[PDB]
Amino acid sequence: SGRLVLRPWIRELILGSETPSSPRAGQLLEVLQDAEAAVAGPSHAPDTSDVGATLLVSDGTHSVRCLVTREALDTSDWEEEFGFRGTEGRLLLLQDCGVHVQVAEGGAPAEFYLQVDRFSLLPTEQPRLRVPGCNQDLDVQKKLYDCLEE
Repeated sequence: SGRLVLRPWIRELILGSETPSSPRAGQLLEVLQDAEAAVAGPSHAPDTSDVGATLLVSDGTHSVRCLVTREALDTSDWEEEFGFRGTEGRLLLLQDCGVHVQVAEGGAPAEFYLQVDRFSLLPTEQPRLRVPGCNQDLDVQKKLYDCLEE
């Protein structure tokens, strides 16, 4: 019956000259930092509900680190348990995001990353394919260094 494919978008978005207008579908490769739900009231248990989620997201061609803002998380309505672990391989729609620059810090070189302010989780689950990071791309690398020089 054929298959419905998603267009790669990461490399083109970064190299493009404008902030994203339309939503972008991607696969969740890995949870680098999961999030905890905000629990009301004082408790000796640690509260980390002011930190977002950090995800590694693939578009079939490249991966990118995504910071899922606390704003995106708290407004969202969750079917299963709050947070992302257990959803590796699922399709993920980034409805509101932006390309940001992270300067070198704590041993890690500068890179482009995404900040996600609104997302939805699609039901589609799929095999996870090893894929180069978008920052390993020569054109991206060149633009990173242009960006840093400002």
